Amino acid sequence: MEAKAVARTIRIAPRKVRLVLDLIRGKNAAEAIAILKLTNKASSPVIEKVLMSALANAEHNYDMNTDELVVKEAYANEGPTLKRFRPRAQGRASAINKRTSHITIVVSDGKE
Amino acid sequence: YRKLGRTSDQRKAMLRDLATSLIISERIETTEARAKEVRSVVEKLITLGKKGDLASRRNAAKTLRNVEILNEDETTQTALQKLFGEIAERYTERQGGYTRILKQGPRRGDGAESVIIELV
Amino acid sequence: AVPKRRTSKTRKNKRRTHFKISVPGMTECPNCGEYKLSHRVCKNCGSY
Amino acid sequence: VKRTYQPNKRKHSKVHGFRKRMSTKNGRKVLARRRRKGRKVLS
RNA sequence: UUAAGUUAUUAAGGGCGCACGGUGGAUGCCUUGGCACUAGAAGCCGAUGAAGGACGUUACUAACGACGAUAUGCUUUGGG
RNA sequence: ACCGAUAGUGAACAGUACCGUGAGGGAAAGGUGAAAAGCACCCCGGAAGGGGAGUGAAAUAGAACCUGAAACCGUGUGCU
RNA sequence: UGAGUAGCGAAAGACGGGUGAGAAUCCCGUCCACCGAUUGACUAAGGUUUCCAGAGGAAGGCUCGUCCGCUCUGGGUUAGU
RNA sequence: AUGAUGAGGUUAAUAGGUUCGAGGUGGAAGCAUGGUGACAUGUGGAGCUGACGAAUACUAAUCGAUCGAAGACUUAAU
Ligand SMILES: [Mg+2]
Ligand SMILES: [Mg+2]
Ligand SMILES: [Mg+2]
Ligand SMILES: [Mg+2]
Ligand SMILES: [Mg+2]
Ligand SMILES: [Mg+2]
Ligand SMILES: [Mg+2]
Ligand SMILES: [Mg+2]
Ligand SMILES: [Mg+2]
Ligand SMILES: [Mg+2]
Ligand SMILES: [Mg+2]
Ligand SMILES: [Mg+2]
Ligand SMILES: [Mg+2]
Ligand SMILES: [Mg+2]
Ligand SMILES: [Mg+2]
Ligand SMILES: [Mg+2]
Ligand SMILES: [Mg+2]
Ligand SMILES: [Mg+2]
Ligand SMILES: [Mg+2]
Ligand SMILES: [Mg+2]
Ligand SMILES: [Mg+2]
Ligand SMILES: [Mg+2]
Ligand SMILES: [Mg+2]
Ligand SMILES: [Mg+2]
Ligand SMILES: [Mg+2]
Ligand SMILES: [Mg+2]
Ligand SMILES: [Mg+2]
Ligand SMILES: [Mg+2]
Ligand SMILES: [Mg+2]
Ligand SMILES: [Mg+2]
Ligand SMILES: [Mg+2]
Ligand SMILES: [Mg+2]
Repeated sequence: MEAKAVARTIRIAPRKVRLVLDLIRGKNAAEAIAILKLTNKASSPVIEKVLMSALANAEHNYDMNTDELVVKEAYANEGPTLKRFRPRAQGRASAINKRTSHITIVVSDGKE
Repeated sequence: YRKLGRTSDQRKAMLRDLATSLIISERIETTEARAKEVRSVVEKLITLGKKGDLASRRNAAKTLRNVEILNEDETTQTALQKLFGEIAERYTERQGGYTRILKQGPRRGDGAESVIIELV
Repeated sequence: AVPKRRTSKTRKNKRRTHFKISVPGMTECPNCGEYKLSHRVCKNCGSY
Repeated sequence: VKRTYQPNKRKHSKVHGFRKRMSTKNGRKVLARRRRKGRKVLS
């Protein structure tokens, strides 16, 4: 079948998380863990914590074989932003966006 | 040679503080580019130890700091005596080398390539 | 000094076609463990 | 560079504050206008 | 086999259409609050210390209401 | 034959947050469900979040809780 | 949108050990460096709990954060001169 | 600038070190002697030396992984 796991309101901005997220889609799960431990972006241990959760759902809730699974989907949606300010010069301020993300990966065994 | 992002007087001080603690502890952990430079400094300092006369004892004291080692069995020796006492014994047959560099991954706060340099 | 027109969605997306990232080296720890980085030392989850 | 509003505790209570408003007729007018808006702090 | 000629195949990325999601809070439905008026009473208290406020009061207490060292209320007469 | 939350009182939750030395100026912010029955228990995780299970007529009704448009951000794809 | 662009607010750090899911950035130690008619020590205005202990890591901190002038709980100012 | 370019990757002199040189500086430390002493002389063209030259596997360039063709049709000579 398919299993999934999402992580909602992650403080990293969505453009920054989609870079590392493009390396792992379409690949099987053993390679995808090895990639996320060796890229030094800040997003990498957050995605890797999510992919662990989706593998554990397939073993427990659905009784799949974890040795042969592939990543079907991996994507990141926007969450709500936090609006801050920063004082610039001559009494003027500027706006700063603290972005958030919802991360979703699904995993499957390719059969019906 | 490299500049290491420091001024001329700061680079000299950082490079002989770094070479002293490699004599004390015999393997330390630092960045890649700093370990490439202390490679040649500490091996020119073992060459002074293998000669062993007074005039090179005076010349190695230009570089090392004044650090006491709490040696085992409650004895205590300086860092200069430990260079002419033990390291000069182990490398009396070898003709260079004396050090090696082993790479590791980046640190978290930077992308700085960590490196262990050891004394062989 | 300031942009005269906005940039459309296509021209923005054609610009960041090289704004990518590459896969790392990924050798193996042959003695015991998972994959390590090439020319590095398999310290954790590794024996090489 | 020195700014305006160098604060002082005696002076603020003496050009403003309750007893100074009560001592004139026009000071009593401003207490009546702030009771009519329902302003929480008077003087 | 050689010459001359014609025509294919790629999509790093982009465009159109379709499907599925997210953010965001329009629209619809609603009302706890308001606006304008009618009829009938009544219009302004105070040195016997006012209007308006400050401090406090609940077993556990931050704000609002009520109350005042008899303090999150007391007595009596009638309802229930 | 007045308004229905950008309306109608500035104010449906305030002359308060806030600004000003001061007179003074002055906001924003409504809606789970019939009933709280408001997710026992298991699994990943340091937690936050989530997948199952269960309540319920309905949980893409889970408290940032009716309906959920558009801008905008993404993932797949048929023709190019 | 500009755009992963400008900027991240004068200055010298290095190593070891520890704690922790996690450490350039927290604690301990050694060396090094800066001020020193002052980056030292007192007292006034002014501000009003920012003081101390223990616990914490959503927001704040121009990075990180196991830390904090931040959050929670509880404590603390004593005069005949 | 980055990237590209070029020299090399153990069947190896790519870099570092070690040894020997070039060139630069100009007579080390210690000891002895003379001098009241400041100092001078000898040991000794000494000692020190970044980038330059040659030799030497002492240290490190490990193990590995990825991409990459399978000669279309028509006609005329052969
Ligand atoms: Mg964060
Ligand atoms: Mg200013
Ligand atoms: Mg100087
Ligand atoms: Mg793109
Ligand atoms: Mg593509
Ligand atoms: Mg009357
Ligand atoms: Mg009764
Ligand atoms: Mg209104
Ligand atoms: Mg509405
Ligand atoms: Mg004020
Ligand atoms: Mg309003
Ligand atoms: Mg939970
Ligand atoms: Mg629905
Ligand atoms: Mg919403
Ligand atoms: Mg309804
Ligand atoms: Mg809704
Ligand atoms: Mg860039
Ligand atoms: Mg530009
Ligand atoms: Mg630029
Ligand atoms: Mg910059
Ligand atoms: Mg700074
Ligand atoms: Mg440390
Ligand atoms: Mg310290
Ligand atoms: Mg000084
Ligand atoms: Mg001070
Ligand atoms: Mg005071
Ligand atoms: Mg404190
Ligand atoms: Mg503490
Ligand atoms: Mg934090
Ligand atoms: Mg932060
Ligand atoms: Mg902890
Ligand atoms: Mg505090």
